[PDB]
Amino acid sequence: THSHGLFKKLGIPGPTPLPFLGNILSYHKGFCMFDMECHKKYGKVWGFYDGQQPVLAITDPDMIKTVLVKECYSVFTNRRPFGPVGFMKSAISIAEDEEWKRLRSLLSPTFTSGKLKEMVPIIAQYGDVLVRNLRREAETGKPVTLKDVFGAYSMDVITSTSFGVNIDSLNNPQDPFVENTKKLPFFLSITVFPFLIPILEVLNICVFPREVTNFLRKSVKRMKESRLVDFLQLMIDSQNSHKALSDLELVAQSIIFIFAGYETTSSVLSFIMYELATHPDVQQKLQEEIDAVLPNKAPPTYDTVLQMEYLDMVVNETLRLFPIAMRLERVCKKDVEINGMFIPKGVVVMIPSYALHRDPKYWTEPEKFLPERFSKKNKDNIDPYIYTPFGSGPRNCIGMRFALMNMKLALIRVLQNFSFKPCKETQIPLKLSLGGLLQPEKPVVLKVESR
Ligand code: HEM
Ligand SMILES: CC(C)(C)OC(=O)N[C@H](CN[C@H](Cc1ccccc1)C(=O)NCc1cccnc1)Cc1ccccc1
Repeated sequence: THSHGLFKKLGIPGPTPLPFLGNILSYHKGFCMFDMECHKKYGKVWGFYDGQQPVLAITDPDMIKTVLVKECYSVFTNRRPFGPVGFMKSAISIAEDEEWKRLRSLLSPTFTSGKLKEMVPIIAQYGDVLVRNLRREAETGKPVTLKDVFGAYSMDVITSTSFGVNIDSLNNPQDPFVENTKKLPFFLSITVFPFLIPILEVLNICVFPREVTNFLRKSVKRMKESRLVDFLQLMIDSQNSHKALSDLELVAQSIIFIFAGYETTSSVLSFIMYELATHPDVQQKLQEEIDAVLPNKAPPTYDTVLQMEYLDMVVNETLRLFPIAMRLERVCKKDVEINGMFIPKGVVVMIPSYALHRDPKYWTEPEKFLPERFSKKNKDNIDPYIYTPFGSGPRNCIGMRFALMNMKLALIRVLQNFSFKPCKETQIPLKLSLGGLLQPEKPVVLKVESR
């Protein structure tokens, strides 16, 4: 401090920072709107200050491939530290440098195409629970709240795919497991006072409600010492060139997988049905493709799901409009030059996916939901360093292939059985949380009718 001079020195444009806040007052309309403005105001690069912390935004595809891929192990290894985390410092999304490189290795074979193929029968069963739970609301010509029935499904898939537990969390009861995973303004006060993190690190306040973490540390070792197909097993099978996964490190990845697979898989299926509700020709065209591949509502399989090319298109286009990570970020750990531009040590480099996904300069009619931009005809003209819903490089979304599968096995089973109609209480056009998450302002609600 006052570091507020640093992009004025390097000759890089940007909104002027108020002392101690940087430009965080500019986050009132949301991260996403701030980015699209600074994109149009300033060009290919710009910078702003979260409190005292310099963030340099980059939009050049080569410069992005340099950062995410070429210069990753060397310069851009870690993301921006947030806290207090406590024992979750050992989670993979959060660890740094060699403790991350190690965790990546030990957890990479779990996410293989081969491992995921053996998960398909387990992920199939809870699509059925999803249909009956949906039917009891479809036979009752009353509108349905999507994040609930999709959250109950998203939840049903995680506990089973990561620990073996088997519930119908929607109805089936206060089963000992549904409630600690329930408790999945403070995170703004970190940005002006990041010097208060180590304060909170010595005070063992956990952003993870300390209790939940106490429930699963013991619940993991209950399962650990009972058995002695799922994530906890493929992890336990690994700890039998790197020191092996400890017992609290394993609990912490189990947690990272529960966070990951829950409100992401749930919120995306929301955004996709909304798109499918308010665009009923795409709904029918997909319903057709599903019935040609799986006649008579034939149960989907691994291979049949990678077969549906329109299903992939609807998914990708929905994610282009709703890249639920909004931004990608890496901390620059050395003085470096990349594609002819100096970036000093400590800067946080940021890629505004949601800006790029909705940039007219690459996307014709970007606000329109148009799945044909991913036709095998047109899918080739898409710069993979513009469309980046799962990141890129060695730090990208490790769960990429599984989420895509899990979400697609949800849609197939549901669009075989129901058609989805707008209700008078549907928010149209849907509006994004002015807040800090990519979710709908008003929850997505729609009419469900049985085919
Ligand atoms: C629609 C679903 C999902 C989307 C869009 C998504 C997206 C992302 C993105 C953008 C990143 C950051 C990539 C980067 O930093 O360049 C990420 C990281 C990560 N994701 Fe996903 N994710 C999804 C679901 C999941 C699921 C189901 C898991 C299951 C375990 C998962 C596990 C992770 C982990 C562990 C990381 C941190 C990677 C690391 O630090 O090495 N994600 N995800
Ligand atoms: C803005 C601040 C700093 C306050 O929120 C974050 O801490 N960040 C987000 C979520 N963090 C979680 C871990 C987490 C989340 C909330 C509370 C406590 C612990 C993560 O790592 N979940 C794996 C996962 C997530 C989403 C897609 N796929 C996999 C978003 C994010 C983006 C990219 C990678 C990781 C996380």
